[PDB]
Amino acid sequence: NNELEPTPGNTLRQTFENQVNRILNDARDKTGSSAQKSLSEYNNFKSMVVSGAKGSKINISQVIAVVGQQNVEGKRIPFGFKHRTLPHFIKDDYGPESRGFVENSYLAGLTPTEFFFHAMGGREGLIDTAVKTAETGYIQRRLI
Amino acid sequence: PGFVGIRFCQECNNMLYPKEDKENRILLYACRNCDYQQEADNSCIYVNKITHEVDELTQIIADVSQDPTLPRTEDHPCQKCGHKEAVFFQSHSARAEDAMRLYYVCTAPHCGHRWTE
Amino acid sequence: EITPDLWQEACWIVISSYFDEKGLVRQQLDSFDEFIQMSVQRIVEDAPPIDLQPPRYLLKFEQIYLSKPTHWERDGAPSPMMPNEARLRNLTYSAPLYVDITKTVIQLQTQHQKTFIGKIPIMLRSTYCLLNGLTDRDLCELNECPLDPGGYFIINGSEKVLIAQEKMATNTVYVFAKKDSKYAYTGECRSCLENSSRPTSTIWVSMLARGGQGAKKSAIGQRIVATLPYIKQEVPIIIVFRALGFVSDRDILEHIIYDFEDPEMMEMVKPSLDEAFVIQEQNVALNFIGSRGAKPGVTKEKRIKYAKEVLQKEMLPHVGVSDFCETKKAYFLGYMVHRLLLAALGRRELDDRDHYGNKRLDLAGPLLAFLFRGMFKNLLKEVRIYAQKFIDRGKDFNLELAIKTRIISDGLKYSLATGNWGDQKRAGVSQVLNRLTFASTLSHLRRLNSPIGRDGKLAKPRQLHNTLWGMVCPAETPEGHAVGLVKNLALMAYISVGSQPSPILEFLEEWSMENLEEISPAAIADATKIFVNGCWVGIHKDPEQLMNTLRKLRRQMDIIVSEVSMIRDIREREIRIYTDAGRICRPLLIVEKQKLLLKKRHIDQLKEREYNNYSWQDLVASGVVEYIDTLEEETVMLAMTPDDLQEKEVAYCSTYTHCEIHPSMILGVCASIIPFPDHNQSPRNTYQSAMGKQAMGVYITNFHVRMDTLAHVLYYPQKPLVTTRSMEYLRFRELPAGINSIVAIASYTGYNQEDSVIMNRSAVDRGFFRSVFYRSYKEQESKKGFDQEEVFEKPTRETCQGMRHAIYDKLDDDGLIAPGVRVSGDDVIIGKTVTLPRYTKRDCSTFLRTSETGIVDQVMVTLNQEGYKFCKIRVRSVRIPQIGDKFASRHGQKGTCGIQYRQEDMPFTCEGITPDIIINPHAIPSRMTIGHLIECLQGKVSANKGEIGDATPFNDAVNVQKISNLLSDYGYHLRGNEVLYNGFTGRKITSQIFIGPTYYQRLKHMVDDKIHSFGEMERDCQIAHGAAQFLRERL
Amino acid sequence: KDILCRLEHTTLRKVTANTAIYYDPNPQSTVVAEDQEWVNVYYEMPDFDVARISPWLLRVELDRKHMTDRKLTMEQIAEKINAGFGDDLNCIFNDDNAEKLVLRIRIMNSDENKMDDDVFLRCIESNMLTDMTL
Ligand SMILES: [Zn+2]
Ligand SMILES: [Zn+2]
Repeated sequence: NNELEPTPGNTLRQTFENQVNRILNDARDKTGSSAQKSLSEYNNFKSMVVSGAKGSKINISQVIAVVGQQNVEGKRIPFGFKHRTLPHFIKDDYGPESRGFVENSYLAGLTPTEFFFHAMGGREGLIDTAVKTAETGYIQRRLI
Repeated sequence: PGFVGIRFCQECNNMLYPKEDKENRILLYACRNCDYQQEADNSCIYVNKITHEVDELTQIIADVSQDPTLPRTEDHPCQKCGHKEAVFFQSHSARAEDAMRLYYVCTAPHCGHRWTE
Repeated sequence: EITPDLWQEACWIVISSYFDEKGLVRQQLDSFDEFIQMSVQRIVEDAPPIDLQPPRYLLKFEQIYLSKPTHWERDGAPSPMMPNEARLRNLTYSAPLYVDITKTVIQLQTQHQKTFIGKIPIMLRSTYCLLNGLTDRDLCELNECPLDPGGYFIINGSEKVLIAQEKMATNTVYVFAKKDSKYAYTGECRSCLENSSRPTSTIWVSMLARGGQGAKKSAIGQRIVATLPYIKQEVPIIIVFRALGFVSDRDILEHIIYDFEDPEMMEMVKPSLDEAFVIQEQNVALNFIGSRGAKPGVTKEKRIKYAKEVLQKEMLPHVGVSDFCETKKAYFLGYMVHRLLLAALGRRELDDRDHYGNKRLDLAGPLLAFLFRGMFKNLLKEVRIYAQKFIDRGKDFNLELAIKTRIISDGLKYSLATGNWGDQKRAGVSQVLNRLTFASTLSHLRRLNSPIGRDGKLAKPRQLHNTLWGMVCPAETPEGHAVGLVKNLALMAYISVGSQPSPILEFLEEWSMENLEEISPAAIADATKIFVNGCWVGIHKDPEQLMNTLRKLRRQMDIIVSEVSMIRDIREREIRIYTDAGRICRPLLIVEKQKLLLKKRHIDQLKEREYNNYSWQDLVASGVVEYIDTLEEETVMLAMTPDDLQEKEVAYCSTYTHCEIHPSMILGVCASIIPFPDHNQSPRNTYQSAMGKQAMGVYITNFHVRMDTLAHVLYYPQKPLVTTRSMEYLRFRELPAGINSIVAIASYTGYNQEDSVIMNRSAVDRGFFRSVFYRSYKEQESKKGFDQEEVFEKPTRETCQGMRHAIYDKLDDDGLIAPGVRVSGDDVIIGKTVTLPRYTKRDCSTFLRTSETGIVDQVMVTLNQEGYKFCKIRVRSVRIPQIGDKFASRHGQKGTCGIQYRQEDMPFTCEGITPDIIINPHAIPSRMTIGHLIECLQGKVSANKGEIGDATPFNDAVNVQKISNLLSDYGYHLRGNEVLYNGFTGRKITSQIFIGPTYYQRLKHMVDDKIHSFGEMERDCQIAHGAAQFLRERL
Repeated sequence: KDILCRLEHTTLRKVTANTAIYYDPNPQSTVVAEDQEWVNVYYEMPDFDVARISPWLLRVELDRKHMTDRKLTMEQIAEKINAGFGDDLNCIFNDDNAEKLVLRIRIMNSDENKMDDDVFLRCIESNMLTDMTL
């Protein structure tokens, strides 16, 4: 409706995307603490997190509550099709489901679009690992 | 301003170029490959829109009402024909630079009316 | 009509019928079949007749034939060739090619019918294979596996797979931008001569950046310039139009700017009109162009002749190469400029380098068609050389000594043998088929490769692009340097094989399309443009009714083959039709008026498919399913399920055109064996897709006749207790790769910490995960000179110089061991002397390749291609799982064994069940492989109910609560926990251990392959230690 | 903000709405109907044109939002044009009392005592918008 006024130093697109990412990241953290409150003292995830032996509070949160927003190059899922992310969506859909908010937990299991967008975000992490495993001794070798 | 187009020579259809009639003190458009000269009606030689302000409704094509993949709504009726369903979309463009305005097109065949809200 | 309770019956029936008809390797087979059916005949028909000169001799090839694969024995007798003999004897499985040649002399003629010109290697189970159409009985008579898919070649006895090669699509205009360039925008067209002889020739059309400071520059701004092939520097675009013979500015601009009432476009072209003002005639423009060649002509007319050849033959060959095509080239060049302008005006978004609608995949067919032209030209070239030396003697000429049949035969063989896709004078094609396990074989036959070079370094090729949906598996890619570059087909992905556009063009010419040459140039403004295979072909003034008519014809499978994609870009006013090969596509259900066209009657007919004649073809022919490619998908609305078609309180979309068949078909082969993959962190699905390829199983049923260099077969594979519906089509039931194991997730004695595993030794004593390893040795007699040869014989110390402390008395008099002999390291398996040019013979006998004690399993003896005696020896050794051995679970949880406890020491339930494997819980929480936990639960329900559990992803009918409720009915704790007792002391354990049956995999990696007994970064650390005497002792 | 606007590079393109170039040989009856009211101030009180002035007019419209946010003003632009070119260019501009933020530019008065003027004026327009540092 053009009722949104831009923040100084940000474009209206940056203003919009900032506001949407705040809402959805707050929801991820609000649901995640609600999950951590649910866990009994017997809970074996909590036993391993609180010991610090393995896992963290976000792993609990993603298993139990919400996997959350999927990102590529730090942004929400790109319109790789013309004005849409997949043929299943209509054009100009900026909503959370369209742009890769996985509102399900790993226990509930992902919907098909969420599964693909979670594969897109997971590919970036696989590429970055391949890059940094190419540099393991690079600066050490040059400095020595 | 708008934009300034082209004139072509009647004799040879090459582009006419502006030059002054220095003795009558009037702008002429004149061919560079033949004697043809034409008196200008416009005085303006050139305009350039750094802000790119133009009515994008001139660039929306009415045939786009046929696209299965755009969202459509009865929530915004057409003025010219009253038809309830309109298709709506963003600029689908660069050079909007910021805005997220929705453009509407009437879905009634052969109406093709376009507006912005 | 089909109701949502019947839907999960219906859609898996139609999927079953697709795989019954197509199978998994159909894009391999159909591509090679098209190569022999069509491309070979065209290559011979398109090759120029020989004009030879005395009398003049004109020679031409008429019609062509192949036999079934046929070997020619060492004496030259033909005999029919079976693939298994080719594997055993190291032969190439190939068919002789014969051609009808007419010899004409000037005038008289004689016909040389069925002249043999060479052998084409045959793709197994293609229509030209001897296995084609055979039944399971016949295949077993031939010692073939009925389940082996074919789709590979046998070259010198080695199975070879052509990995598909991704490339940018030809003939379409792309506009890209580049960061540093002289040019703000560059349009380009990688145009290619309609699959004719000569390669692709790129033209670029570029707009220069305004950043050049200078009065002349600033006064005009951004010039547009063409970059023509075979021309050293850019030509002002208006000169290229003048050289094509359009002289006035208005004639040129009517080809570039379709509405002259668009004054913002008019101002963009003025800097290029002024740049060309001084050239006003075609002859001056042709001189201007021809002056810029690699060797500018000595004279004006020689430059014009060179320029006119370049403009007709070299730029835009897909638009035409004939004497009058220059109006067509002007329209296409003006379109290429017009799209550059629209990109510069921001009116159209730039093209995407990674959008898979802009790609093509080159399969075996296109790869061999390209390659075969190189050999066939060499065939004619060698005839041209040889024949003229007889015609220069006036005597009559005989072709039957000029045709060197080794050209085709050895050129195709060599490139398929090596992967080097050209002369021994593109690489990594034609890989050896991986035979580790059946899923490995299926995934290798469906693998795709990316371009790492020119386009790849400009693209973002490793990212999972949005357009891989339903075409390429999102999970399946290698670790390491190849991440995201090597890819795999989705299970219902099909690659177009291509057809001639002639039937489509003749339809368009009658359905009131207006042709290239006929239009009044203004009329192109309101009309839509029709492109076929990238050729702009005409305009149409009612595109919606045209597009309806086109879709109807394709659905009826009338004039338009179902493989033809047809795309309307409604905002651009372009219709594009592609009959091109190498387009990836997938089948989708048609939706009309929010209803499927698939009705209950189609499912009923498909249910009787074993005795009613109805099949998947009838589903395509009825217009109920449709193939759609990656940029027709730009125009569909896809329902994910018929749930999306139901009425809803807030309506998202009311205009669905298509529906997904089942969303799980986005996965490929190795990802389809993962249970509950929608419950796993996506990196762990990727790791299983690589680990599945390393799981032992039964790789093929006829493994007893195969003499593979290395093979692993499991004693007791089981099908998974928990399975995906797609696993049916992978035939994973029939060739399983793993065992269902009782797994406790427990911290026991600590030997399973990190990723280690504890295994029950008593289960291992009972043959749990036991396997055998087969190693095959080849050896060959040779004849190296007039008095030196290698022969199989038993060496002896009284004659042979090369003798060692190795043991020869296991050999028989033929110099070979027999099967059933127990062998060890430095045992000689094949005694082979060479006579030398006290002693008289050198020893070249072959030893057991490792000290691992095995047993000789088979010894086959034959003759090679050269008729020398040829031996293969297969040795077997049994591999009982050890503490070093690696295991995995289908959820990326790889791990070595850590220790083995007997049943007495394992923890046990009240019922006396000890686990087979104990994994550490610390493997779970940060990896979030929750699918692994759900599998154990569903497997416990399955083993009690006696019913194999459906773990297909995206199934709203299977939820963890429902599995728990079912488990409770069998008297187990609803979450799979159980009271275990410590084996050492018998006390209850305070925690209740999660136990369930889980499908485990034994991986190829075993410690007996690896136990063995200091670079720059190691010296650097020893300097930081200051261990200076160590650092010099170690060097 | 005042210091921010003194550091962040701002060329005239940042603050220009549009260019129009005209043939206007008599400013006393200027071809743009908007300008006859306000331009006459510079002709009741003459400046520069004591010998002659070029008949080719370059008219720029400045963006009042982009001008006001930077707190730029027409005198500060026109004197930077005068500084950046010299007396071989002339600049004429509105008071912000007038409703529209026009600046009018012409080629030298006294050069009348290899690009034709409207070609040179298009070169000048590009050179200002490229490289007139405001
Ligand atoms: Zn003229
Ligand atoms: Zn209307």
